[PDB]
Amino acid sequence: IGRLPIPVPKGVSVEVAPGRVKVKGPKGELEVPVSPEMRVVVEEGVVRVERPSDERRHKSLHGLTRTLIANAVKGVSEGYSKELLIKGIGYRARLVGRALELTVGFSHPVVVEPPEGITFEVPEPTRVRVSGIDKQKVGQVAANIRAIRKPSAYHEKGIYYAGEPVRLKPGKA
Amino acid sequence: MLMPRRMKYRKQQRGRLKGATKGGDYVAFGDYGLVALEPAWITAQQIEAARVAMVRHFRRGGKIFIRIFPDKPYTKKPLEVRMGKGKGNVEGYVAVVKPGRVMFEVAGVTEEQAMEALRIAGHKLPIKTKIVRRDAYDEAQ
Amino acid sequence: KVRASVKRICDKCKVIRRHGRVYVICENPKHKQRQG
Amino acid sequence: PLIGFPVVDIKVTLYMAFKIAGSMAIKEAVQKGDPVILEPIMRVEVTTPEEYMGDVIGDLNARRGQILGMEPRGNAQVIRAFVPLAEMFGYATDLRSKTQGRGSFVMFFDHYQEVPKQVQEKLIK
Amino acid sequence: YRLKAYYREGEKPSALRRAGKLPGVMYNRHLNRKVYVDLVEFDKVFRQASIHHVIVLELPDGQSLPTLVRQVNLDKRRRRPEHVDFFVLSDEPVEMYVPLRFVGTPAGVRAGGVLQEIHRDILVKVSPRNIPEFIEVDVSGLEIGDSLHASDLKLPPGVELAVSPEETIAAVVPPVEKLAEEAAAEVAEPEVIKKGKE
Amino acid sequence: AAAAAAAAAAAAAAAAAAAAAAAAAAAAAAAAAAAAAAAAAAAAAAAAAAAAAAAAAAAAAAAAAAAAAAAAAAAAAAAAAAAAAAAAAAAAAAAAAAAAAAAAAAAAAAAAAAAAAAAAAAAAAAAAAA
Amino acid sequence: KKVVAVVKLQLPAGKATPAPPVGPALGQHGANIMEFVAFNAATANMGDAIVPVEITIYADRSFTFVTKTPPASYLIRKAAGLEGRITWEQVLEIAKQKMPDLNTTDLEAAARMIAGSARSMGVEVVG
RNA sequence: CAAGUCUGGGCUAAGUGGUAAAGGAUGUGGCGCCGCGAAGACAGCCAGGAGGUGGCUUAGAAGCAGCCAUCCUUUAAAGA
Repeated sequence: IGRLPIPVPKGVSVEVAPGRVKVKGPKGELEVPVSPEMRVVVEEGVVRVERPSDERRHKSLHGLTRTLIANAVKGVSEGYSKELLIKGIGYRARLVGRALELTVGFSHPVVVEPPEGITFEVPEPTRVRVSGIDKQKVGQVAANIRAIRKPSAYHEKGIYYAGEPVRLKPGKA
Repeated sequence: MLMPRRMKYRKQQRGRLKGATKGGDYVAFGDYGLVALEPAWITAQQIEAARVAMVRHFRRGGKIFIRIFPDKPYTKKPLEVRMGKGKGNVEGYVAVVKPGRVMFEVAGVTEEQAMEALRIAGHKLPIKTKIVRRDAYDEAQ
Repeated sequence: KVRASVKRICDKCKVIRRHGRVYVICENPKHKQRQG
Repeated sequence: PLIGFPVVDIKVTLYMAFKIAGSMAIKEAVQKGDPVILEPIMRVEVTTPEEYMGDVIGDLNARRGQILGMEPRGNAQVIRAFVPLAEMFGYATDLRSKTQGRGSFVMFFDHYQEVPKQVQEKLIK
Repeated sequence: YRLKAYYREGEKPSALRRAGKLPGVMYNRHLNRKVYVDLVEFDKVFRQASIHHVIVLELPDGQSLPTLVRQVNLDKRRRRPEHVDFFVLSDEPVEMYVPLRFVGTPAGVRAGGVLQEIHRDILVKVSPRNIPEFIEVDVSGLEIGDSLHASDLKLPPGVELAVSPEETIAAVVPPVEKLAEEAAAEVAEPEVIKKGKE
Repeated sequence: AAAAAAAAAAAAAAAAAAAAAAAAAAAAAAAAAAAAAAAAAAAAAAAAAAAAAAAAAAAAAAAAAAAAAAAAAAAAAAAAAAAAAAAAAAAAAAAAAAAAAAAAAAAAAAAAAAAAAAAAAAAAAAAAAA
Repeated sequence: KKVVAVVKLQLPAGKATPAPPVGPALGQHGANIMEFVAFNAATANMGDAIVPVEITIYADRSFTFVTKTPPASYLIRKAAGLEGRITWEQVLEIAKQKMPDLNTTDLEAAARMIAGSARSMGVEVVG
């Protein structure tokens, strides 16, 4: 698998139950579900994961489980990130408080209150970064934002991940 | 399409689709063949749709061998008449085909081509088919 | 999109089973299929 | 015989009274001769910034055309082609959509020539 | 070509097949013994060997016999062997099937068109000291009609054909532009051989 | 599977020819300029060779298989090795310090070498070019 | 005001018009787009055949250009009455005319590039 | 609803079982028998991927519309 040995840094406690595994560190703590069909418990300078048998159930949960951990470990030593370009004429983004107010050509601007564990930046007025401890959450909010006014599909309008798009070379017209 | 030129008898009984193939079961001419996995009366129009699709696929080139031949008369009574009053008129002709019969056989083309052409033709047939190359078909003595 | 023989059309096309049933997806959306 | 338009481009070789006989002969020759409908073809030259060339040409081909070539004229680019007068209806406003109103074109009768075997039946009508 | 072979007493050819064993027999004027071989080992060898090259049969004792395959009986459904007849060679002019090797590019395939290898073997009388492999055949003359056969073939020494000759061994033949005259045709009307009085 | 075969047979002959193999990393620019340091370093080296750019871990197991003892100060990396065993080399490397040193963001690097038969160092070889 | 260049155009012999690709690429050159039609002086000799060229600009807004030899398919059409055949020497003559271009500086190699371009246009090489 | 929530080894994850065919499919488990692998591509990733530059047709077909031919060059290796 990608069940290599992980690598615990600086100030991360890695607790472990039969079903779960807590990860503390400088940016926060995270609870991480785990198949009790694997036996991990608070391990050394690095975290390792084995599986009993080489059945398919098992291999699948391995790596799945190692990555879930590993993402948790990178979360707590600053794993925020992934940012949004808004592209197109009247479209721009500002913060009002901690909440995020995109104007994207609908009749009223939309605001997006950020959930717990998650922080919005707006360095430029058309770049926007979502920042959190978790990861899957960063992803989720990334997408909810994106899906407010998705690209494209005939134009360089809408709001994009940084990582880029096709256009449909359409009726001019 | 394809049908006997002369005949002693114009209509024949339905018979049975039994085991076997009887003959017709090793390649013989081409490099590849299409073999029948199930029994069936293969109609003149099926054979023809198949053969023609065969040639569309290799547009100029290759040869096709048609190893089955529909010489059995398919009867069907006029629409909406009743039972009796004698045997229906011939609506067409079928070739009797039992499992393991090599039906079509091609040569003079690449593997890519024969595979692809025999797959198409066999889509025109009422039965499950397999494609083959030339193994233990050195069935001279 | 929805039919009974779902095959790969292009090379980028990717067979996936999910939510019970078999899908395809190329990068080109015309190739996106589902069995049905 | 087909639609009733003029017959053209043929050599008759002979080998009141006289009148009725030529008239009933040729009337028949054209049927036995196994005819075909000819239709006006315009020489077209359209002028387009090069941006649009592909889509422009594509649409000419889509109009049943035959491109003949392309030279520049000054800051833009000319495309010459033959297209049947029939398929040339409302060309200017289709062209203007394909060129963001920057294209122009002109059109001059050139020759007649037979059709694509689709029409005719769809033209005996 | 080798092939581990074994001796069958008198128990049910179904079982062996069922096991994994292709039942069979070796014979010739002198011999005749029921034997099986591994089906899976026999297929590896017979695909290269065919009836063309000699397969050697190593029995239990060590007795290696050279043999030609005389007959492989199939299953029809499942193109699958049921049985082999192994012919055990000796001091003999034996009749056997030798590959032709059509080498050359026929001038009638270059001209469009197709080489129909009517025969890929010819039946020869020959002593096992001299079993040829290929009998390679001059082809490159053949234009898109004409068709060489019989003995228009170079035979190595002591090799001599137990066919006619005349027996045709290769034609080159004509290969979509004729699917309209075909579809059109729609002719004939099936004629019933007149029985009856007259 | 083959554990050092027909590719060793050519490298442990074309590089078992003499005792002055010089090793370099050369893959990192457009082959216009690459097929013109290799057709150009025929103007300083003989037979028909600039490099044999062949497999390290086969350049490694030949400098040892044919007695010639380790070039193992740089036997890792993208190793191209300007074979000067079939060459007329000494300051042929001197004429290989311009066209891919002072030409690019450092196009062709020195690494390891053999001077007569004893092993020439890296910078004591690089500097040997001027 | 434009910046620098190493332009890799591809213009034929004779018809030299400031029309692109001698426009978009040589508009940042200040290039004497009519001090080429320098060409038909050296190719007043030849007559036909395209001539590749690389036109480079600098700072003071001046240009330059050096040209390669005519298509390998050219000298071979005249050496057969084409728009035929060539001996093992007439191939070894041509590989000389283009040896400062191809890649090899041989003829056992160079000739073969020409002998290869034989079946590229169906022109057998006299043995 | 009378008698094993009996014993040993498999499979199945659909409530399949407990309604159907051609056909489709990294479902799953198992048997093959071929390749590749201390000449360390399987996957990712960093390079390269180049000369001769192709014949025909076509307005234009130049590795890529569709037809004939797949011949060398420098090579680490790059298909007309």
